[PDB]
Amino acid sequence: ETPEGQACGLVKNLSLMSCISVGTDPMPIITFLSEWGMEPLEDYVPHQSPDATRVFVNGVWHGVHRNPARLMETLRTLRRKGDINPEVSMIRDIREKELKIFTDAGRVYRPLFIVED
Amino acid sequence: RLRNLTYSSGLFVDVKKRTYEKVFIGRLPIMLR
Amino acid sequence: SHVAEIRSALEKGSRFISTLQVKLYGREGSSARTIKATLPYIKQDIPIVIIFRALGIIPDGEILEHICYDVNDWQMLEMLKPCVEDGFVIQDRETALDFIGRRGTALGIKKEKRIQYAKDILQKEFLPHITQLEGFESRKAFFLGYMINRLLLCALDRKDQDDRDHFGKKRLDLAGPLLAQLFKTLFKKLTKDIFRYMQRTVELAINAKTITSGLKYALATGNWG
Amino acid sequence: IFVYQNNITPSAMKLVPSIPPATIETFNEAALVVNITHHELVPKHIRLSSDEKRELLKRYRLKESQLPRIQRADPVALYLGLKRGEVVKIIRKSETSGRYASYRICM
Amino acid sequence: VGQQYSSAPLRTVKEVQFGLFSPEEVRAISVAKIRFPETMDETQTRAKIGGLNDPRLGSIDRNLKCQTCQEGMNECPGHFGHIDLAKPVFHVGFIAKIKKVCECVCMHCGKLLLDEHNELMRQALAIKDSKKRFAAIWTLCKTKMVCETDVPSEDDPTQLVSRGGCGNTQPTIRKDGLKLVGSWKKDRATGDADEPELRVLSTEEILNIFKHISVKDFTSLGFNEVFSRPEWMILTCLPVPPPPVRPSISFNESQRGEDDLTFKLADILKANISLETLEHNGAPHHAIEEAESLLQFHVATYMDNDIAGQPQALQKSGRPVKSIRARLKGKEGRIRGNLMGKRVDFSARTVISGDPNLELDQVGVPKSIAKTLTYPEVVTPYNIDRLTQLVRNGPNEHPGAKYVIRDSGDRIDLRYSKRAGDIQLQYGWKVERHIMDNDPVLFNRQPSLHKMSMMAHRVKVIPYSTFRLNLSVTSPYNADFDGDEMNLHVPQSEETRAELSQLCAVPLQIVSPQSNKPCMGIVQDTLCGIRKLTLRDTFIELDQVLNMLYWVPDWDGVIPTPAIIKPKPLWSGKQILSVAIPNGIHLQRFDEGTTLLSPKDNGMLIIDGQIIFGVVEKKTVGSSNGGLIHVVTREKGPQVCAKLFGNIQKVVNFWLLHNGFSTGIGDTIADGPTMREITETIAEAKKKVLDVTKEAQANLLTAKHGMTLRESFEDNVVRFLNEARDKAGRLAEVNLKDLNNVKQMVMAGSKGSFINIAQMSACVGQQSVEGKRIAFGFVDRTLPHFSKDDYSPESKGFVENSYLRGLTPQEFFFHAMGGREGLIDTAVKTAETGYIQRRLVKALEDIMVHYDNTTRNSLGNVIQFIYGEDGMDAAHIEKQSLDTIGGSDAAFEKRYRVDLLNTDHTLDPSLLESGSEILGDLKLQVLLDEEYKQLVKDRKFLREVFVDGEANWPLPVNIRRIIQNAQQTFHIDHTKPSDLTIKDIVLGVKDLQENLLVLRGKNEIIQNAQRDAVTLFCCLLRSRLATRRVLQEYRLTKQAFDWVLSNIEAQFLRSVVHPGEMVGVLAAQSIGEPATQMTLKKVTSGVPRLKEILNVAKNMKTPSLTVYLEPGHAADQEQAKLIRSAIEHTTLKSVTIASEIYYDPDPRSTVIPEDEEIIQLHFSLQQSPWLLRLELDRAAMNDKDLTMGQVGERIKQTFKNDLFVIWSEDNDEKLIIRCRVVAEEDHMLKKIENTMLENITLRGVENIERVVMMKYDRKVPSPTGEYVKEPEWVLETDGVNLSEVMTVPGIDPTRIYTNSFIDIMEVLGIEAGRAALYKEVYNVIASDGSYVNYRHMALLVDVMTTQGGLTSVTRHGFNRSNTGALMRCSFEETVEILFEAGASAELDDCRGVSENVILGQMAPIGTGAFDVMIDEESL
Amino acid sequence: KAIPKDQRATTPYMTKYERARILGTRALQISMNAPVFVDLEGETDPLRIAMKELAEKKIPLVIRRYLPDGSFEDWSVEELIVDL
Ligand SMILES: [Mn+2]
Ligand SMILES: [Mn+2]
Ligand SMILES: [Zn+2]
Ligand SMILES: [Zn+2]
Repeated sequence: ETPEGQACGLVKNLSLMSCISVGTDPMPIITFLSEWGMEPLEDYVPHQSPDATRVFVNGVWHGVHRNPARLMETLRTLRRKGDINPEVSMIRDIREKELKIFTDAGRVYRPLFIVED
Repeated sequence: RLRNLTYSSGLFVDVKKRTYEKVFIGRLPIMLR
Repeated sequence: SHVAEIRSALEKGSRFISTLQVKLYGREGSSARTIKATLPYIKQDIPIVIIFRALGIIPDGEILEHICYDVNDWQMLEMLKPCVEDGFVIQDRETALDFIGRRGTALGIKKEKRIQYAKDILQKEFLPHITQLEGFESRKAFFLGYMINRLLLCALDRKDQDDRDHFGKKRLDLAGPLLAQLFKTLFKKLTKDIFRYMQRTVELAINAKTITSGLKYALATGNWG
Repeated sequence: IFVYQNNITPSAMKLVPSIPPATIETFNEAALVVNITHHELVPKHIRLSSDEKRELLKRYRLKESQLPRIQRADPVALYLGLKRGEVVKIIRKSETSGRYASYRICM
Repeated sequence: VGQQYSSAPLRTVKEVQFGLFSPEEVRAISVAKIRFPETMDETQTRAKIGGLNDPRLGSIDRNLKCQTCQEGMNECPGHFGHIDLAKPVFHVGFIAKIKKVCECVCMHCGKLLLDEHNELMRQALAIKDSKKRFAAIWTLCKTKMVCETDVPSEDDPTQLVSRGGCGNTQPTIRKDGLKLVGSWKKDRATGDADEPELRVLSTEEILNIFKHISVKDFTSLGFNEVFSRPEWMILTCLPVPPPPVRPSISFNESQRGEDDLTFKLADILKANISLETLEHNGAPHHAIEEAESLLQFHVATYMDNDIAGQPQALQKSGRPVKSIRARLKGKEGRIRGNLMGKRVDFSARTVISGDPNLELDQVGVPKSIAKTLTYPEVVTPYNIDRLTQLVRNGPNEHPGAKYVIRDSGDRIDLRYSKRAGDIQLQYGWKVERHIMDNDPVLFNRQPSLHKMSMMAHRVKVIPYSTFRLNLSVTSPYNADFDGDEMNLHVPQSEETRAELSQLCAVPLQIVSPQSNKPCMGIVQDTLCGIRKLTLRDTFIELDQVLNMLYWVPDWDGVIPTPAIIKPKPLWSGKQILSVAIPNGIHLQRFDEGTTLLSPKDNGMLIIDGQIIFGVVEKKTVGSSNGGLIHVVTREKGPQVCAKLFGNIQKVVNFWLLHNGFSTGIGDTIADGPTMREITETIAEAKKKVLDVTKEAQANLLTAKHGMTLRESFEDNVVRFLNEARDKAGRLAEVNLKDLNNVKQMVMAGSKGSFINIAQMSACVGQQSVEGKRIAFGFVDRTLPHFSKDDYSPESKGFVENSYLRGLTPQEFFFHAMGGREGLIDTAVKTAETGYIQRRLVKALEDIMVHYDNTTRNSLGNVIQFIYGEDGMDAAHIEKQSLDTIGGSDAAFEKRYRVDLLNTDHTLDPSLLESGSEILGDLKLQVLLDEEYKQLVKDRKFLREVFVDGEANWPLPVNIRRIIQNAQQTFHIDHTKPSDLTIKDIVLGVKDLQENLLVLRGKNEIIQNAQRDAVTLFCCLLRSRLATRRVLQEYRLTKQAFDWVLSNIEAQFLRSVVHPGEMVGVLAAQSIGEPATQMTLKKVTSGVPRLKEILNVAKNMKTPSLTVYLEPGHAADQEQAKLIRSAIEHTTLKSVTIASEIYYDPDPRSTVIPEDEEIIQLHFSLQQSPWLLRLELDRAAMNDKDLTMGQVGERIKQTFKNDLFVIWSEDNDEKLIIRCRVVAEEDHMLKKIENTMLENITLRGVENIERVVMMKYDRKVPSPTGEYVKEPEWVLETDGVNLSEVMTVPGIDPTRIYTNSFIDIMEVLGIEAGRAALYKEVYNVIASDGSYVNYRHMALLVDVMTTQGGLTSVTRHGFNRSNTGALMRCSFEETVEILFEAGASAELDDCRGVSENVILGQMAPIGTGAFDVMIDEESL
Repeated sequence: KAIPKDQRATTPYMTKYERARILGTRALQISMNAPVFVDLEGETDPLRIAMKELAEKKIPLVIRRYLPDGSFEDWSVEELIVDL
């Protein structure tokens, strides 16, 4: 569903199940992150920890975390409870040493069935 | 819709007047439902 | 040959989209390819080294550690070689802060004020979405390093340049945020109009309609920016 | 015709139009390594006598400006040593009629 | 008009000469002097004052008195006033130009600062474009600020040559609204010469400097000695427009009235007077200056309202304003508003619907629309009753009329008129009737890119709304019936009627110029139906024959005697269709396996209007070249053909209606097994792809030369997956039965191609965006449903399924991706094509074929010395076989050799009557030898032209047909000997050629031109009417033969282009229309290319050379390589593995092991300790056929001695160049290292980056004569350098081609430029299979080339491209366009359509390209 | 500028545009009851009569063909071969 010609591909339509994130406070997460072993960036030394996965949150580099998957689990599990807002988006880029969390409104998202082992 | 009106609402702020050196404040068209 | 754009803006307060570009000068094989960032209000592209110094990260070794999280990555560090040189003239935070101050200021202005101008720019304009308060200079240095990083990691044919058309990195602005843009820009005139009821009062004078008309106006047309 | 290898001093260039009406034409060796007129797309250019020229512009009743044009510096013109005002009959193989003959006046 | 008489000849403006009013003329023509800035009330005595609104100028007060020119407010053409300006003044329009001229001439002697002595100036001066010259001169002269005294001559710089002996410095002149300010200097910053002196260059200074510019100097600027002198740009003397330009709204009597120009002039006059009343009274300087700049302001504002403000104080304290620029803002924009087609009158628009029951040239007009549009018909004894009947019928009954217009031009409004039913129509009144059945109306569908989309039809009033079109008139209009509206326009005058129905009438448009074929065919149902009706298995019971028969109105009532009379009287499907066909129609065509028994009921033979064999489908009955419509049109007339569409449709449609044709999902299902073959075919490619994957993941795929692994892996995969879809698609097309409704449409020709069946039934095939498989949008994977780095077809976007089978979500989304690509640039192709077509027209708009068969533009320039090189009209050309060109020399002799002196190669006494007495006739065999040597030159000539060997070339007069008509018109029997003499043929044809006349001039040049224009048609003719041919094959008797000759001559003349032909527009819309169908190996093709080409873009997207190897070595794959390498730009960068700067201080021993052996080796039969060491890669090192020595002594000859070079030799396992500078060293080296890796040219021509070899199959004559394909290696290059590549040893420098027609021009000249440009434009038009008759592109390519250079089409000028100052008034500033036209003496030819509309005249185009006059001769 | 009856280089044949325009001009006359030259063997419609006049070589008009240089040839509709 795009209108032909001039607006073509520029005017788009939400697939039935897209909603748009409403925008959530990242305070409690950033709070949880350093509670969960995120190293503060102030206290960060790379030649010392280059295996460090860097946690971003709404774009802000908040620091670092060795052993992210154990952060990632929790982050996922929290959101899957309700304790972190469902709309909150967390992407770990394993091969980039990055874990970017997103809480800002405007992110178009859709629902999926969780397949977990 | 019929009356060509605006489905707004009274935006009432709450002011603290203090000498230093309810209150109606605008209308917000309410989005239906 | 490359550019590393952030478009940092505060989620709340007053949305200031103050773009920071981190530009790699020269194309592959132009003699001494230097990196410079482009700070807002600062009418000249500052060698990135000098920013780190103005950010309190003085010694090369330290600066490079903020950029190049890998001591063996001799290729990247070798890319920066001319940066370290490009910021050679400047060796302490104040000279650095001054260097910037001067590219943001007229020739008349006094060193302290100059430094102070560069101190406020780095604190409020440079990467404002990190922190706008004080103690967070390492927080920016690090982010700025990471920018220079990614920029070079792209320059070293080690990274694909960002897909402009990836949707995850788009946002859809809706009823909520739109009515908040105007409502910010209209409450700011209501906060301004009420200010012309103090400077102007020597001895209930509130335009309801500035906002009623303003929202109502925008929504009756499609007039936002 | 002065043929030369790499180039000439633009000073020695300003030495060319100097011995009138005698024309000095200058060909960089490289421009001559191949005869362009032997090229496929290059048709027979035939410098017309001012007498054939008179006939042309008459038979057809054309002011010189109404003829198709060729540049003084056009590689075929230069090769022919075309002097401005000189017309060339261009006999070209046509796919419509066998030959078609068009004229260009040196500009 | 103005029923009075004037003895003065009645004429039409043929030319408009634009110029500037010299102050001299401004007085000379003027009637007043105009002093008083007021009007009326002369001490109260009303009327006018000798100052304004009267002194001699136009009258008011209903008074006829007006310099004795009488007449009054409606008949007088207001006479012009005069007003002396106290001081010179810049005319606003030219302030720009004035300044600009002032920068070119010296400001003291009036001497062009740059002469014929300066070399960059003779190129500036030689330019013929008065506008472009002036610009080129100015950009050259504004540098100058010193009017040089002595100039370096054409000799020694020692030797100065004198010129204008005035040495003074010029100011740099800047503008300030109305004042030009000049600032001097005795050089820029030199001692005792600093600080400029700003002084305002006054009008009085400039005017006098302008006067000092020579007739020679200012003519080398735009200016005209006679029409526009620079001085005249400066007003001294102001024209005063009279009362018709500036009215006076006197509300009956006793009230003020004078227009807003009158007041604006009144204030000029005021300032003028107060400027005089300060010189006459004497005054200070900044008082007269102030009084000057007030005047200058008011003259300025008078013409242009866009300066330092707006003086709006004219009788109103509220302040509005009107100038003469801002008068044209309602008169350049009210003329342009009516120049853009807004007030659309006598036209009507509605949905179109198809209607198989209208004739081909009808348009069903709904009654209600018919009742709305009128035709003014003059009451005439021939029509008095009908008209009277209408007038009674009235505005509401159909065959009625809206208005009866009597002598006096009164309009009785039959609708609201107390005499509606009581009007005695008198002769000579106009009744404005409704359009009724058979009125020619012009029916057009926008966007109308195509003479064929504005055609004239006969009206046929019909019931319901919507226009109704005959289906076959459908594609000429590119119209369908899914909502298209069309405009109908009623020609209003009788000649305007005549023109429509005589030129644009739909029948006259069947064979169209655009592709020398019919452009209207039988279509959709009628096509599908006709094929069916035509099959052998189609037979018609008597009961239904009679209807079908009766349906054809042109039926003669004879029931054809059935082709089966046995058990059941039973007609062929062919037989009855054959009654739609008129007599005298023959058609032979042969397909792949047609015989005269055509098994497959293949091919086509129709004889005397009975299709003898062949299924009738698109080929025959469609719009195709040879087809039955082409034939019937040429053979029997356009109208009789047009009627044929009717018959055929009616018959076939009637037939189809009772037969029935459908299409279901069943038609789109494959044979159970075919589906397994298809599924197998696909799954057979997914291995291929998979194998190449494994192959490449292993790293075993070798990159094809100048193509990356990843680049060439995809390339393979894509082809596999296509070979698949395609072999898959064929697998279903072969299956589908001859019942298959889908295939049943496909056989017949109506909508439906292979790709369609292919995608519906077999594989949908590979999707693709930007000509690649679907790209990894997510990181290294196309959807979040695949794993990372999945390069399989399924992942990267092969739609495996048919549409019948349905698409998987991925397939669905990838299809959606490809789809969106399609629509996105279907919107691009529409938008760019839309505008190209509008540029292409504007470019060629004015080219017309004049009476001399020359083809010229508006100026009169010869573009083509004969239209499309042969003087033929493209709608009268057919593809024809030049037989002389083809087959073995052996064969050539067999057909054409008649040798009487040879019992073997003589004409056998059976062919010929006098056949025996011919044997051994020396004298004859000298004629027949003439014939044959001539046929031989011919074959030779032809092989020189069509190097290709292409036998079949669009030529006029179908000679094959004429002969086929002779053989039928005379019932020639191929049994008895012909009564021809050899002398009859041989001389007859020789005599015929002397009669084919495109050109008629009695002189030699024309007779030579004529001989050429006819050359090609003559070889066809000679090869067709060869003596053996005429007798052996044709068997023509003297009668039929004499007929064939006179027919060939008849048609040939009929084939000659008519003077009048807007051949250019034709040519532009012949190139445009098809481009408005281009909706789509790696070179830019189609509209980007077309917009690239027409644009003459020097910065092409895909610059390529195509070089051919020298004749003797074409096959040598190794020499193709050896050239490739010696051409492909090969840098050090491409051959070096790594560079390293070592500190290696001892130039003997070395801290590098692998180099100890190499310094030793360079000591057998200054230097820095810093070493630049390059490690080179053999792979690319020997690949580019390169030596260490060669790489080495290259660098060593690049860096003179400034570098000490040494290199490992070609045996050593590691290849190494070690280099030292010969201390700031480590930095000079990283520079040199770069100057090496980037700059140094090891091998090749610069700019040639990739160089691919390819085998090209080439058509070349073998020794025995016939055309044999000879494969050749052909290098194709990414990058163009045609000059340096042309010269490379071992290429065929004769054939080397680039698509950059620009470099071709620059290297090979303009004529070759044009040749190439035509090959490019044509490649664009050929790439979409489309055809456009050569002459159209020729004319485009000629127009681009006429002026010595490649002049772009896609606008070059901001004003023009070939447009008179009057024509479609462009910019909101036509004033500006006109101002320049004044200054440059623009000479308008009035060959425009607009200029002449502006003038109330018809264009000298086509029907207006000659004059009609009343003959005093006719007895 | 005029070119003598001999030395006419222009087609002896009437051009489709000329016919279009004679027929036009001629019909425009026939339509305003100006007198017809042929026998109206039935016809009521102007153009059809104009065509009949052309057909029977009875149109009394001269066509003035202008050459691009300005000179012109005159032909009499009578002279002009109508073969289109
Ligand atoms: Mn359609
Ligand atoms: Mn449509
Ligand atoms: Zn008058
Ligand atoms: Zn001078």
